[PDB]
Amino acid sequence: LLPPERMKHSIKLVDDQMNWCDSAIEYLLDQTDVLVVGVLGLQGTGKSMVMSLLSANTPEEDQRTYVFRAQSAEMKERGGNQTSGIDFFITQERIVFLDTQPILSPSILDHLINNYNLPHTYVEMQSLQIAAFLFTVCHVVIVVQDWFTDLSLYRFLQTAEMVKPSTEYYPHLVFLQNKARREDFCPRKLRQMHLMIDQLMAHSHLRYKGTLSMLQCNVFPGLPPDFLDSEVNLFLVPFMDPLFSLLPGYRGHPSFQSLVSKLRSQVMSMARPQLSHTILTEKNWFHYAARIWDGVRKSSALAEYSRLL
Amino acid sequence: PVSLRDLLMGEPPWREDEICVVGIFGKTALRLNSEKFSLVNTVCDRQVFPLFRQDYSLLQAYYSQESKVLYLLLTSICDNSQLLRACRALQSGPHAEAHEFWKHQEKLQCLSLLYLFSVCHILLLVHPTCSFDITYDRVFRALDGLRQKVLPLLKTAIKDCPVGKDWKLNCRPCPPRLLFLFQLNGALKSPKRRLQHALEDQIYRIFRKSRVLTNQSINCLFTVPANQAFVYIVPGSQEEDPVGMLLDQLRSHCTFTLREFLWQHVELVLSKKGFDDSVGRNPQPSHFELPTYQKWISAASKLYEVSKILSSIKVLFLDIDTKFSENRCQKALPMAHSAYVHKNQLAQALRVYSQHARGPAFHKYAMQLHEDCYKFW
Ligand SMILES: Nc1ncnc2c1ncn2[C@@H]1O[C@H](COP(=O)(O)OP(=O)(O)OP(=O)(O)O)[C@@H](O)[C@H]1O
Ligand SMILES: [Mg+2]
Repeated sequence: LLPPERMKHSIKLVDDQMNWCDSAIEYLLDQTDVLVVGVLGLQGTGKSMVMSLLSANTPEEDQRTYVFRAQSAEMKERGGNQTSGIDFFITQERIVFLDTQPILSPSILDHLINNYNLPHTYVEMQSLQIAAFLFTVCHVVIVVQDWFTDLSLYRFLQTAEMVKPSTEYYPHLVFLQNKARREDFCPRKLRQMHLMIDQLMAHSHLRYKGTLSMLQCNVFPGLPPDFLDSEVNLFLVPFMDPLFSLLPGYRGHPSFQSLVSKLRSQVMSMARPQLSHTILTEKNWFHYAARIWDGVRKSSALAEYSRLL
Repeated sequence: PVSLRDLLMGEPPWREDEICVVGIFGKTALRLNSEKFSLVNTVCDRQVFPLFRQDYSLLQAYYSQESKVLYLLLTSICDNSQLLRACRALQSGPHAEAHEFWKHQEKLQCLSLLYLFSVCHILLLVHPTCSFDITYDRVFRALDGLRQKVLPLLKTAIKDCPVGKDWKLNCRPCPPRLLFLFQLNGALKSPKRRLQHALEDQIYRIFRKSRVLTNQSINCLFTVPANQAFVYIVPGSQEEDPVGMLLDQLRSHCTFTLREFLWQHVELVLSKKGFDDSVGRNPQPSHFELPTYQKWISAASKLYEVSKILSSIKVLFLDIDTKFSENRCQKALPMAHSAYVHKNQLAQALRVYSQHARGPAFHKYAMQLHEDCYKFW
């Protein structure tokens, strides 16, 4: 009853030029009941840094040991991305993760200028051509943001929720506002978010509510659940940092170590519904993904939407 | 500092004053001290906007006598101070009317923005973070097509005006010079200069390839410099989150520049030198005009009133969503009805309609299938 293998760093599932890499079956098993986690977001929100702290890393570790490489100051000072495609990784608990290429990334577009309507329209297709994949082969999707209320993102998801190939499978969704500040934790503002997210996605058909209640996870101690009309699945993550004089400052929010330990749980404890109509294993999932990918590029809804631009 | 609609109604003490204008717009996060109001109070050196004091798009102004310059702050749904009013109101009082609501507001700012480009010399947009939203490459590319359509209509509304000649031909004082403001957001915290010069290298390449920054400084709706700053990055500051400031002090009691970045551009308009931004293989002449307060409102007032604008507005990213939604639903109507007691059989075909295709207007197009079946038998 020896173990299968052990992963120390991510691999690549999709090439940087939209090409499937079959260098992952050597790490999968033939068992069932697997979880998958996808990610969507802008350029520098902190999506590659979150999937790592949830997969196998911890905050005490250094940024150089993350399974999913993060951004270095060499590029932040000049603008740039570091993901370049879609990654892959598995944990001891047999949970799959999938970091992704940024959504509406100028650095990607800037690189295309130095290398078929226009490069702007092509990039507008890649994201939907990616987001439609995750919405077809994943159980959870973590939508990361650096600030709050970017309508250009909420109006993008529906476009993807109406482009996939095929009662119907609508996966879960999570809204994680990274780089949060003290004001983002006051309850008077907390209810404003849930009110805005629900009205902007009331007809999204995605499962964005009735799960992952940060209100009951001991974040806000004295708040009753009747304070929010509709508690959507939203979470917050902050910015990493004789006796009287040695007191710390009023940060006004829980420590980054605590919150991450809570999200690692709630996400790991999510549901695991059946994607297809066949109880599939970890290996058949891979083959299924290749089937979707080959059906997303040479599709009809995408090409039709491309010409409208 | 009052709304523009309440200002254009009339001046005597500063009717003759050579001035400039500044258009402010863009996105803003959800906070008390917006990134637009604090921009004015920081430049003017005073507390202009006091802290803690059917349509969702408006614009207000302010006149700085100590500097001879006017400001205009577009406040559309893109911001959160107004987006909340919509969601809140929309919570009290479907999938179809909603599309018309969010789309109407998406149009209301488009034309409101146009009005800013035709009466401004300088204008700076904001973004709460670096990595400028690429979506602007389409907004500005589509808006241009809208201007060319209404241009023959706006010149008539300013025909009998004392603006000038060049003004009456293009409806603008001069091809504006767009700027960019980006909050740091806790990033790096020289390093900034390396970032500023990088974004400029991006924006130029991004827009230039879109053919929105052509060689001619007349066809383009907004110019960009060649040997100047062109961008600024607001670093972090303890000013925001005011309650956290006292707590930082309470613990102690118990135990370039922004103006210089905007003044280097305003020094060229007040000095009548103008903006000469045309280096696309051959220079060209760009008109210019330095108006007065009483001379500027004459056009803006007649231009603020302008059915005519609706002709090209309704015709010229919610529109693209209705197209794919109408076609995907229409295309599924034949494969569904043609492939088809009757309540069980007719409902069976309806099950295929869900998997065939849907859209933002698929609930309405399904009536054609139901009525087409109810009429059969
Ligand atoms: N809550 C946070 N507190 C402090 N630093 C953060 C936080 N979230 C993210 N960061 C930092 O922001 C940077 C973002 O790099 P990251 O690897 O997350 O990029 P990314 O989201 O994958 O972007 P891209 O897709 O463009 O490569 C890193 O330096 C990371 O440490
Ligand atoms: Mg990354």
